[PDB]
Amino acid sequence: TDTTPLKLSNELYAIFKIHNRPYLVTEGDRVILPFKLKQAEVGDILNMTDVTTLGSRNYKLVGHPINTSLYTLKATVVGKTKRAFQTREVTKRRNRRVRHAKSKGDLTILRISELSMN
Amino acid sequence: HPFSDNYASPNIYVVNDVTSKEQKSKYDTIMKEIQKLEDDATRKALETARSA
Amino acid sequence: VVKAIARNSIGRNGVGAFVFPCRKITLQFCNWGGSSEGMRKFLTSKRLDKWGQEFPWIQFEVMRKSGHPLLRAEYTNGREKVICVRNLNIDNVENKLKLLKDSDGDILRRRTKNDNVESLNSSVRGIWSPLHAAKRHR
Amino acid sequence: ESELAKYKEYYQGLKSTVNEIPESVASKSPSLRTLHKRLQLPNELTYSTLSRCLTCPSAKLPDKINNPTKGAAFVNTVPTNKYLDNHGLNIMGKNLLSYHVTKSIIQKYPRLPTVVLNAAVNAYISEAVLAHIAKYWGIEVETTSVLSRYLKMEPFEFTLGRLKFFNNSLNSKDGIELITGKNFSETSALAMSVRSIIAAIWAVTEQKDSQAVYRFIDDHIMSRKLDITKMFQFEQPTRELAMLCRREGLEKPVSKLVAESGRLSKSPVFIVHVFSGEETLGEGYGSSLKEAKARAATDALMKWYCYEPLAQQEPVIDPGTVVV
Amino acid sequence: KQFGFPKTQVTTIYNKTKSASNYKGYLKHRDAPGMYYQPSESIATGSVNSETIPRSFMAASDPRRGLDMPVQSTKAKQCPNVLVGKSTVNGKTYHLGPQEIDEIRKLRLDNPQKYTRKFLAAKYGISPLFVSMVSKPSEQHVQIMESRLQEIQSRWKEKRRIAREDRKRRKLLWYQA
Amino acid sequence: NSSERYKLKLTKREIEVLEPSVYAQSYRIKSSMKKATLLLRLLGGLDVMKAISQCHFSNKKIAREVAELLQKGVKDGQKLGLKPEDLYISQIWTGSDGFWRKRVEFKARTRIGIISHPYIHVRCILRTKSVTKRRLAYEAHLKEQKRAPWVQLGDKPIRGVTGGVYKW
RNA sequence: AUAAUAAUAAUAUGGUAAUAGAACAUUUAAUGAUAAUAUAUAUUAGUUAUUAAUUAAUAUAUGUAUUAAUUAAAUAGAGAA
RNA sequence: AGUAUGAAAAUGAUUAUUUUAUAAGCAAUCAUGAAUAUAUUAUAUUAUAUUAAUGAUGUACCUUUUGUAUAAUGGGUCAGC
Ligand SMILES: [Mg+2]
Ligand SMILES: [Mg+2]
Ligand SMILES: [Mg+2]
Ligand SMILES: [Mg+2]
Ligand SMILES: [Mg+2]
Ligand SMILES: [Mg+2]
Ligand SMILES: [Mg+2]
Ligand SMILES: [Mg+2]
Ligand SMILES: [Mg+2]
Ligand SMILES: [Mg+2]
Ligand SMILES: [Mg+2]
Ligand SMILES: [Mg+2]
Ligand SMILES: [Mg+2]
Ligand SMILES: [Mg+2]
Ligand SMILES: [Mg+2]
Ligand SMILES: [Mg+2]
Repeated sequence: TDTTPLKLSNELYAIFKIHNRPYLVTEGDRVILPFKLKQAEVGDILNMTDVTTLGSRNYKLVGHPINTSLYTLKATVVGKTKRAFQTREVTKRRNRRVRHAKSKGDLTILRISELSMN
Repeated sequence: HPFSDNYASPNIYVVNDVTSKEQKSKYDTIMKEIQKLEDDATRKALETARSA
Repeated sequence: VVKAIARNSIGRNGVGAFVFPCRKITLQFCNWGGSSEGMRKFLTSKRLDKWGQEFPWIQFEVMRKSGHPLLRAEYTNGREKVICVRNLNIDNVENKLKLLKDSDGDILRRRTKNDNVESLNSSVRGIWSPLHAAKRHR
Repeated sequence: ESELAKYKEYYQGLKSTVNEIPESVASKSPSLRTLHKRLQLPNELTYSTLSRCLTCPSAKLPDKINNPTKGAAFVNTVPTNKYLDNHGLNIMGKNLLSYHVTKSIIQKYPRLPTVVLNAAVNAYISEAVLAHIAKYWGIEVETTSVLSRYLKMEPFEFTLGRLKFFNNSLNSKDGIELITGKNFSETSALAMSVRSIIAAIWAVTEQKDSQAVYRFIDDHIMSRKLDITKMFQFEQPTRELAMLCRREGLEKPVSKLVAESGRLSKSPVFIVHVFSGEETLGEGYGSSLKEAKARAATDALMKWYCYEPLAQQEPVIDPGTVVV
Repeated sequence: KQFGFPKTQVTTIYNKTKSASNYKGYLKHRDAPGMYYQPSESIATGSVNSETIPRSFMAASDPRRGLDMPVQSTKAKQCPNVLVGKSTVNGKTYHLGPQEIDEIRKLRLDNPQKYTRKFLAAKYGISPLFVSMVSKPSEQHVQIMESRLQEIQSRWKEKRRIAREDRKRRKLLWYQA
Repeated sequence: NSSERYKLKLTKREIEVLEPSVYAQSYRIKSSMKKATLLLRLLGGLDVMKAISQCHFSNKKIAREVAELLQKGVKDGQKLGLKPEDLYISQIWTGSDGFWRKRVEFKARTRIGIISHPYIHVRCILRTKSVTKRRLAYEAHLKEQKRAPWVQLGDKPIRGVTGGVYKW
């Protein structure tokens, strides 16, 4: 795998997958995972492993996943949080009972700190 | 009755339980005392002026 | 001839040095008031010390007031969460405190489907153009 | 006894602590400790030094205290020691910022125009930006009065931990600012504090790890996003491009239509490329032909200036700005 | 061609002509592991990208010069000239001496209405721009012209003034990049 | 007589209120609110003198009362310091004056209605052409300056979510 | 051998008539710190898996909660007569 | 039908912001441009709030019925009961 053009390029993107959910990122990008991370606390660093695609403007390395040796991709866990609280009402059409389906899903804000060809 | 020393980790602290009323009373006494000090000084200055 | 446009930089907290979002937490309780029992117990019982030991970048203020028991956090962005912990047991209070510390200070917000990444960066590949496409349309 | 006397002795003690910044007292201050932990400052950087960095110069109380009727009262801070403030530190921090940031920018963009470079530098380390950074870190201002503090009966440790300058009480009350100098502005004080911290870090680490300061700066200041492409504003770019081509060993640039669609419409599209020989320099799209031509020239100039070489390359020293 | 990577379109599993916006099809499309050449489907106007910068603007010691990525897709022979000056088509001429210049200057001051820039250009086989560069007119004439322009501007409606402002804003925006 | 500079910060509401105005009010006019509206809509943003003239030559009964009110507001403005040729009617509205006395209308074949007897008041706020109007002209000018132009081939946001994948 | 909180694996969680379990708002009675830096009510914007309460600002009242909490009870919750 | 107080709502007029004169149906929800307002950490390529560009989905509520968008019942609206 001649990974020289990617290595050379100033701009570079990745399409890493957390639980088969793809997230297309550059360095500085701020990923918002739609679940509560249990393993990592806030401040902890995540070394991304299942990286599908690593792309320049005109080239892209692709793997299933790409060799961990070829790249780096460090995210930082920058705040567990939640979505806004919502209460949709559930009811049938001639029935006074109206069940409130309250919802407030969890989020985990990551920040892609490092992304480079090793 | 917690204190800042009680917790033994220096980022933890307990703010001082001084009642608002007591603080107000203290303020009143201090500003009053200042006023008294000032008034006496002014009187003295007036007396000195009268003298010469 | 060339001229500058006065412009300012955008701080990305994570990339260089991570500054921890939660900066200060205030435990507020009442000596009277049965709603403040669990808070009082928490304050008493060696958990707060452990917490402070764990997180020495957060300062932990402990205040007494007449009302309900309060957990107000204070974040780097300047926002302030305040959770009323009325009638909660010790463990519930601790969980609430954990939740607060976890939060990045930002306001809660509805996200649309797949609104995942938030970039300041211009696209690495360009924006599409019909004149510059690989397959020309018809 | 008298409460005035009690207050007076407290004030005197506070003044003495400010003059000293005794190390034990500084250590006791929770806010300082948390700041230290937050920034991951070196262990050699003492807590007294950190307190000092937050202490702005304030030798004598100004004449504007005499009248709150004119919209100012300075009743929060207490006079400082002449030889224990953030002033010397601040200057050193400013110098460091001016050196390192500028150097980093030059490394990134070795042909960047002088004015553009200056603007970029400003963006990275402007006073407002520095103040914002300080706020983010948690450098809070001593807004509370001395008397109020005494009444509450709070320790001097907290005072030491907060930022200390001649902050005008009733600054914008009833929507009335007084427009005082830089020595009474909050933003400026915050900027000084962030520079002072940097200077303190430098002082402690220089002999052991010389580049520790610069990596701290990189982490905090140089980590911030700035698209350099948004900084530029050209005037007659075609002429400038032609001049550049003349200067280098390049053929005269001419603009040519590559592709065209929607001529005789409200919004056409004209793609023109500025060629020098067979090589294209700049690509320019536009609604009009003229616009497209202009855009191609601007693109070419961007490519010239914002060229960023690799770290593996030997240093690129540019041949100055293209003087049209 | 330095690199001999296989080249790929940005491939959907669905019909691209009917469902170009459908991200799902793109997500589905897996391609075999390795290096590829995906030529960008974009103009290189705003890009500071290293794959976009031309070789002449790269430094001599740049490794990127040798690599084949600033692709010369277009050809200058095929493209026609746009808003090109007459000097660029048939070369610049430096023929007029000092005396001729002095005469031109004398003429222009004397009577800019009779001896206008275009007329001077026609006479001496040179550009109106060059005439301007050479010689100032009488400042009175300039003042008159400014006054005329002001009068014309005043003669506008509200709408026209707004349109002119918009045009000016657009022009300013062009030179931003 | 001082070397102290200042900068004033005021809300939109504060700005609005502090501009010189004058607040006319009618007495308990005998009319419907609808009838008042039918006239008062004509006297929207007029100069006070023009409005007064219109009221004088109006066929309606409320008109005279409106004219009188305008005259009173002018007089008040003069007393304050303002000029009558400077004053324009900024706002003029009406309202129910309350205590409308209901009274049954007896109809044929043991039917009824209730006849109310409406009383209203007209209030109006006169503002100055010299200040308020100038201010709003300035605001309009600023807004015009701010306004981003129509660009033909302009940068519109690629609306929709990306979907973790390049489509180009 | 319990309780609270948190993990892991599993199963379950549509619901009229109906049955069962658990809460909250409101008003009164018993007990009851505190205080205009306070309390109550209202508006706006935040916060807590949110009929509820809390934070801040603003407004008006009051030298002040039959207040928090536990019990006892109810003229205890209204788009349907 | 006490006395004070009263930004409780329905309801009327007026002003401001915003949308609206080639577009068709419970008038909402979700997507999504734009405009405006506020914001003593908008550092911004910022955040919230308001607003019928445009797109998609969407047959009031209750009662009574095997079954109701029903052109079956009942309600002019809000306040108190
Ligand atoms: Mg229903
Ligand atoms: Mg049914
Ligand atoms: Mg289809
Ligand atoms: Mg009344
Ligand atoms: Mg009759
Ligand atoms: Mg009627
Ligand atoms: Mg159920
Ligand atoms: Mg009842
Ligand atoms: Mg009701
Ligand atoms: Mg209901
Ligand atoms: Mg239309
Ligand atoms: Mg239809
Ligand atoms: Mg049906
Ligand atoms: Mg019906
Ligand atoms: Mg019908
Ligand atoms: Mg009916």
